Amino acid sequence: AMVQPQKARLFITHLLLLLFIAAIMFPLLMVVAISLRQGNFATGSLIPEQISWDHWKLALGFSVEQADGRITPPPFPVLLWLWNSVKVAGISAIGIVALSTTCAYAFARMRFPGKATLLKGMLIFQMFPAVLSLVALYALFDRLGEYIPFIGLNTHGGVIFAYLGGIALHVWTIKGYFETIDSSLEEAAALDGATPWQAFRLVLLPLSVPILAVVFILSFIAAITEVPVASLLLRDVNSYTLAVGMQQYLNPQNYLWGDFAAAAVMSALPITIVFLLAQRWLVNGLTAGGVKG
Amino acid sequence: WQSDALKWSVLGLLGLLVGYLVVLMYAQGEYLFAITTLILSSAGLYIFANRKAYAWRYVYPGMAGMGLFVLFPLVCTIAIAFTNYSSTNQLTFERAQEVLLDRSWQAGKTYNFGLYPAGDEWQLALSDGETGKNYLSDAFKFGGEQKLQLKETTAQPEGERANLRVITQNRQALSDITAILPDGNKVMMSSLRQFSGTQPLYTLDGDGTLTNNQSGVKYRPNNQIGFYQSINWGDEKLSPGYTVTTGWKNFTRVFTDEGIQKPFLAIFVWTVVFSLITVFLTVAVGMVLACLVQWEALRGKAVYRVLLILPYAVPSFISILIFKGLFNQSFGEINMMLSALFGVKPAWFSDPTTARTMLIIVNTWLGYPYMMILCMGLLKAIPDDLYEASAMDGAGPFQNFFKITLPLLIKPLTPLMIASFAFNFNNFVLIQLLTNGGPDRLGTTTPAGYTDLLVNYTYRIAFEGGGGQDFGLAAAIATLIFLLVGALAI
Amino acid sequence: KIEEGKLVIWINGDKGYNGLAEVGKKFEKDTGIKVTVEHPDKLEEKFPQVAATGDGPDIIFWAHDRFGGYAQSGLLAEITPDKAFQDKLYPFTWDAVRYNGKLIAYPIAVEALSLIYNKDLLPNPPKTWEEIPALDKELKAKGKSALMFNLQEPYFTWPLIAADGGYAFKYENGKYDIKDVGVDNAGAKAGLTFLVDLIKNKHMNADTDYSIAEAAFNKGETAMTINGPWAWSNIDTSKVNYGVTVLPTFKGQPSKPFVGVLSAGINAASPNKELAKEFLENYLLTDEGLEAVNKDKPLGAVALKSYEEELAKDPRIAATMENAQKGEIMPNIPQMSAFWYAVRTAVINAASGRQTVDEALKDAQTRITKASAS
Amino acid sequence: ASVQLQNVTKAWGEVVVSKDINLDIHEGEFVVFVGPSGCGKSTLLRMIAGLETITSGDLFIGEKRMNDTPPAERGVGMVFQSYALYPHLSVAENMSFGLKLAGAKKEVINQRVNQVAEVLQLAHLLDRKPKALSGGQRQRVAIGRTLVAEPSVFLLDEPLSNLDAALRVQMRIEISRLHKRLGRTMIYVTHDQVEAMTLADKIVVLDAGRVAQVGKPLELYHYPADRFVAGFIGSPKMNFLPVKVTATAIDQVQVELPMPNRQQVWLPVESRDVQVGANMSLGIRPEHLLPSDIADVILEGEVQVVEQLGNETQIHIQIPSIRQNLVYRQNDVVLVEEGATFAIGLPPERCHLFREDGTACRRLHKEPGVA
Amino acid sequence: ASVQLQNVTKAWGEVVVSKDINLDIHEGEFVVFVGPSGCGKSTLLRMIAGLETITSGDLFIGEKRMNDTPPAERGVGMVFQSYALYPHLSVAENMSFGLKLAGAKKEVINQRVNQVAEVLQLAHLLDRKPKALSGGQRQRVAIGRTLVAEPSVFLLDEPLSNLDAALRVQMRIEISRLHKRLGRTMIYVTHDQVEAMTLADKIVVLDAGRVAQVGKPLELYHYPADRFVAGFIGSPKMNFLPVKATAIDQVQVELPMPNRQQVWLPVENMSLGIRPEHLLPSDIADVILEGEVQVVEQLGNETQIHIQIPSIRQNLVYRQNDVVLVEEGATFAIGLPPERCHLFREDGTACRRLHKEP
Ligand SMILES: CCCCCC/C=C/CCCCCCCCCC(=O)O[C@H](COC(=O)CCCCCCCCCCCCCCC)COP(=O)(O)OC[C@@H](O)CO
Ligand SMILES: Nc1ncnc2c1ncn2[C@@H]1O[C@H](COP(=O)(O)OP(=O)(O)NP(=O)(O)O)[C@@H](O)[C@H]1O
Ligand SMILES: Nc1ncnc2c1ncn2[C@@H]1O[C@H](COP(=O)(O)OP(=O)(O)NP(=O)(O)O)[C@@H](O)[C@H]1O
Ligand SMILES: OC[C@H]1O[C@H](O[C@H]2[C@H](O)[C@@H](O)[C@@H](O)O[C@@H]2CO)[C@H](O)[C@@H](O)[C@@H]1O
Ligand SMILES: [Mg+2]
Ligand SMILES: [Mg+2]
Repeated sequence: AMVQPQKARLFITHLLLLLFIAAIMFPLLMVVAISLRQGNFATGSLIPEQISWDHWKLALGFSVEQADGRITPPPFPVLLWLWNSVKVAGISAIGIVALSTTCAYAFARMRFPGKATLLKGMLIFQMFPAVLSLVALYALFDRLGEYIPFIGLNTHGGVIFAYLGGIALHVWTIKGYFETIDSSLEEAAALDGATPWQAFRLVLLPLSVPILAVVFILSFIAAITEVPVASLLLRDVNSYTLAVGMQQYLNPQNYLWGDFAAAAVMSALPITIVFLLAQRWLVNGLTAGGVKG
Repeated sequence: WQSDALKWSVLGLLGLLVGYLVVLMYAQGEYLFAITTLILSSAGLYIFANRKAYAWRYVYPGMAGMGLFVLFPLVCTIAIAFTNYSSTNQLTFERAQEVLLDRSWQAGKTYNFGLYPAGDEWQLALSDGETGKNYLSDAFKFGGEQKLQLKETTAQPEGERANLRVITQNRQALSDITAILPDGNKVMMSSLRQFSGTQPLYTLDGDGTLTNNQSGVKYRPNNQIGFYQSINWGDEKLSPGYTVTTGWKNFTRVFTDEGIQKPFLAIFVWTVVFSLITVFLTVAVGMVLACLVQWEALRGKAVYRVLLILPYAVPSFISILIFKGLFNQSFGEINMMLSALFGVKPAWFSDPTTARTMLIIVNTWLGYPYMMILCMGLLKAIPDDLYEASAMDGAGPFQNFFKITLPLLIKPLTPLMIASFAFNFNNFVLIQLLTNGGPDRLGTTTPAGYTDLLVNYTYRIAFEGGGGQDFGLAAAIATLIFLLVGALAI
Repeated sequence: KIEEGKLVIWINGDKGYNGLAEVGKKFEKDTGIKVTVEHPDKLEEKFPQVAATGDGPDIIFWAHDRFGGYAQSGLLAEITPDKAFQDKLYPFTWDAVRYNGKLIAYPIAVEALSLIYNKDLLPNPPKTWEEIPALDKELKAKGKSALMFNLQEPYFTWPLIAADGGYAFKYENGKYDIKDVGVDNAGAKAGLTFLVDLIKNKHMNADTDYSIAEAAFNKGETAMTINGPWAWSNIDTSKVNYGVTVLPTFKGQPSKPFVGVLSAGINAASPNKELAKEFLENYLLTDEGLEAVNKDKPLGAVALKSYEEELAKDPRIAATMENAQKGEIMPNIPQMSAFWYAVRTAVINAASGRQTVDEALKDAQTRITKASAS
Repeated sequence: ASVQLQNVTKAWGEVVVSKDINLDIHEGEFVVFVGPSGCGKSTLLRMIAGLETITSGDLFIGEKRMNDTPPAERGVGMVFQSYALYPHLSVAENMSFGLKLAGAKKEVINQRVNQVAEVLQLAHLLDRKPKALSGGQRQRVAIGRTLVAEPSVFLLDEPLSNLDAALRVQMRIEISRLHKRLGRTMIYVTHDQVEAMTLADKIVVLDAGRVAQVGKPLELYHYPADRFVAGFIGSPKMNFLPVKVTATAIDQVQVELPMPNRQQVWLPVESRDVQVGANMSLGIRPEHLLPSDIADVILEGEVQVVEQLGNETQIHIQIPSIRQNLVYRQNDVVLVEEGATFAIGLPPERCHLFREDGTACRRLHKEPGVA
Repeated sequence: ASVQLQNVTKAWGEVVVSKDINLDIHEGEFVVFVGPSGCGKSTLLRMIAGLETITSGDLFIGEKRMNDTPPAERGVGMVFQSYALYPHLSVAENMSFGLKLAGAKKEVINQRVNQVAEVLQLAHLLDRKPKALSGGQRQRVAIGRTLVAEPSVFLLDEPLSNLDAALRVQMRIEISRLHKRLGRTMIYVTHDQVEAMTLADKIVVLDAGRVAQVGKPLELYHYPADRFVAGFIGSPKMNFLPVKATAIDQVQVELPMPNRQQVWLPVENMSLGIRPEHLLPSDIADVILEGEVQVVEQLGNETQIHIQIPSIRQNLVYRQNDVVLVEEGATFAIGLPPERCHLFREDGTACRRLHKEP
């Protein structure tokens, strides 16, 4: 809608981006190289001298005919793991957004005793070194497990529940965005009769859509890639997340680099999709024409 | 709107589960889990009860999770610091006593046994390998503690030797049979193959002392160090060893030892500097990109947008190791390229400052998308007409950024930069994988390096350094470096 | 509370777990006792956390070094094999699995570094380390190079360092003297001085890691490397005509590589010690038993004399056993934690030119000895 | 519907924006607020609404003490000065948002929105979001959103400001009708002097957080209680000449115009607390100044400004011994240059007088249409 | 600086909002844009500004094409309709913002701000953020922001809407005081008649996209080109009556009322027009026009009377000076001056008035 200019500025940026991309893609193109290289080598040529498809076939389920004659079936259900990674991250993110968002609304629109104490308590208490945390978590889900079995050990429920602990930052993030939306939009709502919840859901959320997408994206990523907690809690191979599962490729003396790199690339895929979908929620000027001033 | 009485039925049925689950936890033995579950539900139901706690209805569901999976582990960590929980003292007292009470020593001879069906009754045979003498018992019934008298025999038993399957099925009933030789020796089943003179090494007294059946030494619980010790104390202590509360010993040890203190401050500088520079860089790189990508004149933006966040998509562990490959000093593609153009090989692992630089390049590489994704959403909150106003005040792209975009972003971004500082301050992993804290800080009694973070130099004392895996020390230090990053958040 | 009347086993994901399950399926066919084999991530760390509170597997398979830690924590039961049984295995493997001069696990397989070489580039591998510099120059003229191995991690460089007299901790007669450390003595010095000399004469590169050396050998860029049985299946895909042989001698005395004896330990909290004993002794540690696991994923050298005497028909395994017998058993004492960092950093300083050999080890020793004191 | 304010005070820390204000609005009474930009008109509305906190005093809507009631439960609707339209919903969705939260029928909602959108000439714009509207259309959207909601108390904050003259008329009549059809309380804030006059059953004047005067529209025009009020009602402003008292009668005051001739004039104006000699301020409106040819008291000067309005002409004159220009209004197009000598007649029966403290001397001449 | 549009058009997809418009605005000329809410005043003003794209047509500022030139380089400044203030910056900082960008002189700024802050009566508020201000206070901050910047071509969008009638006077004046002191071109959108009549050298009447007429203030008042212009300029609205023999230099019509009187009009199914201000009392004129009073509006300075004439569906609005005591229902008569009457064609165009006005 606005009139645009020198279009050398586009040209110079297009070039300074392309060079930036190449520089930051190069470490990743190295990984795709490893996943296509035959055998398991952490280092070789970018376009490998000896390219194999066996690593990607075993990740995708296909059986492999080796040199001596015997067919190698897939050792692991790499795909199922990826499906488990999605269910666990996805539901978890839905849960993180939902919790941090309602929590945020109260910190930003409501007033109650010890608001600054809790908000600064949240920021501080999450920044504690989580070193002996795993010794504590196991003890919780072991206990919890006999009372509610659905959220115990070896359950996807338990894993999701563990991740719903880290909202402190996200609360801060959504609290912030909320504050840049004009108050008088919710006042107008209130005078139309809307309860605080209705104001939150029908007026405020729809305008906070971009930051909610951000929180969802940041959760999803965190959870696809998370290893320690999930590796500690899940025990059945067919319940493993793709992160937890690819730990099998890592051993005392050697790594199965090829198999591992192929797994590492797949875990980038669900993120790429989710990130792409969240775009329809990342729009400018949602407040446009609301308030005069 | 639903029924008005429908809410009190939901509140009553929850006030049922709570109370039922509370009493059910009080039984068998889960008490700490009961005190904490009552207060949490009480608060939870009271908040949703009266229409005056409305604000807390939004905050409580969130805080519940935080208290449970953030505060609770933090408390546990602190709680452990007051104790000697470690590799050496890992078991509870009950568990360490239990382990010593399973310990047994070989006192008598060893006879390969067989089982023989005598009609519906059983018959036991033993075989003394050392004298070539054999022994056979009367027909007996299973179940319970009984004593079988064995007679010296030349004959074979009439029954056909029993399966390992049958031995295994009847193993329980078998383990209570005390077989007695003609010479008058107590012998019991040590394995599925043998009967022997195995007897417990220790026996529980009454006042709480363990005496040894083989040596004759008496041992007493020394609740200062957490071991059994000879007696008044002697000089021999027995393992396992149990966890005992040691007041302040692990907190003081960090203040006690000159040696673990020599490189402290010099490291503390690097950790703070390392963190600030990363925070500054990631935010700056992330913010510009975010601005560049939402700029509507650009025609590949949807592709650039995606490709830019990919460093965050591929799990960091493998990325970091690939960076270790590229930054190699003689081999490795970075110094291959830097040798053709420019014609210099930088000492990325050897030289302290270039390493510190490498580490920052890589940390920026891993972390820029995060800050970008944040600014991607955050930017959408700046109304368009603010830049229409700047157009009428004659502002360009650069002027827009510094007078409008950036000031509007700093206020929300602030707590996400403070947290980023806290995270990178404790960024144990990146260092360990890439440099291992190297190169060497020559002359450190307890080992340190120039790229070592404070948490790196620490967990090498608490987990390496040869003294087992002292968790009590690790928790003491963690509590201290939290209090420092607390007094740093000022 | 470990479930009574069944066997839960833990073993790492690169061992033949499907083969182990086949042996446990034979055990179930004979005893009625159902066996279950798991391979969880970081079981070496997961096990202590569970075995403390009376849980965890009935049997755990890990390298012996870690067991001296578990046993101290009171997590492993004291095993009781008769002389007849003990004679079935190589006697030195039993030395690895002792805590306080009391046997705590069953040795299964033997793992150690050998000398891998390209048969095409080098038909006759050198018996001596001193032959290397002379052997390198005549290879460099054909574009190639003699020897490439991981210089960055001291496990790989220790064979040469300890060939003359260097040692981790003095093994008196069944007990590691934690005060007596030998990385400072004339033996460890003579080894490292020779190592730096190879880099100085530019036969070796100071910043050569595992990943680089492996790639160099599989592409025929180097004539010989130092590597374990895990690396073989890589070289088999490359279709390189290669051989595995004994490590070269330094000053006439044999290279002393670290020995890693794979062991099976019984959980001290298991109500199945007898069942587990029987499974281990009479079902696994047999010619037939080890065959099932090795058929799945090769065990390398094994502790059972009889199967080892058969495996040795493949020259590669016979080299692995040969070096392990001539080498040094990895200390199962916690004091190794300090050793690893201090010696790694010592070689790093000596190879890069940051410190001379003499002081780099003298420093390293003061670190090991005083960490083992305080 | 009856909204009453007693000793109502609003402070922003140390800055006082409403001091001890007292009003009484009966049911079905149309009360119009006026006062200078930034005097506290909206602040009063936002306290009635419950979007600002009342520092001290009582607020009674429907004889209920509403100081601590939430906004929703007040029976109050407001056309915000800053519109505050939901920028994520169409014109329709905006206007129907109130009833969608009530248990309203879809046919009730659609019928009374299509009717109220037709009177505000918004028929065609019904699907647009506020972003795709003009300033005057957004304003009309705000007015509509409240008319649809039909509350017990209508609060309207400068609701007609951004409309053309011709439309500002058409809206005025529809609001005028709605007040007479519903018979419900409307508090209406405006700067437009014409609106204030036509729509108000009663007008309130504000002055830096103080109630200057309350009264009928003609009651303030003819009888300002002080100098400020006189200067605020009627555009153009009332002219002010500094005068001196020469004589006092109970029914009138004689004063002296500051010109060289020291002319004297008797004004039908109370002499209550007025001393001979003291300096007053003579007020006279531009409309009330007579042509020179037919007057007893003549004032002459030089023309500074001439503004040709079509219907009338406005002539600013500098008359010697007065700093301020005298603004004069004449029917029809008048042909006057800048610098021309101009004389205007000043009628004593239409002269206001104010004491040194600014307070008016009640005019005793009965002007037509005042109760 | 000189500014001119040439066959300029704007569309939202295929909804036409400005239709082939043509304007020549000379340098140092004050021009006001008038039109019904939602005709295209801001759209047009914004196209000059560079905030909105131009579909077809040519835009020239300072005799060079501007269609593809970014707003910040066109040499314009603007007071937005919606203020569009900077929320993070104080009153002082908002105003001084335009200067700080074009070569900040630290002293010259403080002085020019304080000077302009004084006339807008903002001086006592300079440290405030926009949130802590009134509607009109914010509007004046917006005005100030432009006047302190001193742009080549001023663009003002309804900048006196939320100001009180008294302060509105003071701002008109100070804008004239800036107009003659600078001699800089100003395009000024306004709904206020008095503001349009007093400020403008040229008035542009816009109507649903198109230019309805251009002229001098009085020129449009006395001589409107068509039906629309008459009923837009001058408030209250000009009355319209549907009329039906013609001379050489004048046109005669018949009134649609019961008596069916015929009257000659000095002009070039018709429509007759007469303003409320032009109508006379009863006994004075020859053409008498009587009906029933409908609405009486007491304005103080005047009385405005609505009259319904038999067989005439539309109300006749009459203005008379001073307070006139007349009530609803009463019978009222008014005089109709033929020389002060307008005539409009079936389509809309006006038959040029031949009577010469002052
Ligand atoms: C060490 C840092 C390295 C970062 C480099 C990242 C690598 C990518 C290469 C990019 C090189 C940048 C060159 C800039 C070229 C100008 C591009 C351009 O001309 O495009 C501009 C994009 O803006 C914009 O990123 C504004 C441009 C920002 C310029 C400022 C760059 C300096 C960085 C300092 C910022 C530090 C912030 C500190 C945080 C605490 C267009 O802006 P406008 O239309 O006015 O905005 C308004 C509209 O978008 C909204 O309606
Ligand atoms: N949040 C605030 N903090 C401090 N002062 C304020 C705040 N909001 C408004 N004010 C001041 O209070 C005074 C009255 O505000 P307000 O009631 O909005 O004025 P108003 O009478 O509505 N004038 P206008 O809207 O311009 O016709 C103004 O002078 C403001 O400067
Ligand atoms: N984004 C848009 N999409 C479609 N139509 C629009 C958009 N913006 C404005 N319009 C229409 O364009 C017409 C004229 O726009 P605009 O110039 O804002 O009116 P205006 O003459 O300024 N009237 P006002 O602001 O009420 O005094 C309006 O009737 C709008 O309906
Ligand atoms: O700061 C560099 C850092 O970035 C990323 O860490 C993020 C993390 O992913 C988020 O969930 C959150 O906790 O903030 C962190 C940074 O503040 C990388 O994952 C990490 O490797 C890198 O060091
Ligand atoms: Mg206001
Ligand atoms: Mg407009």
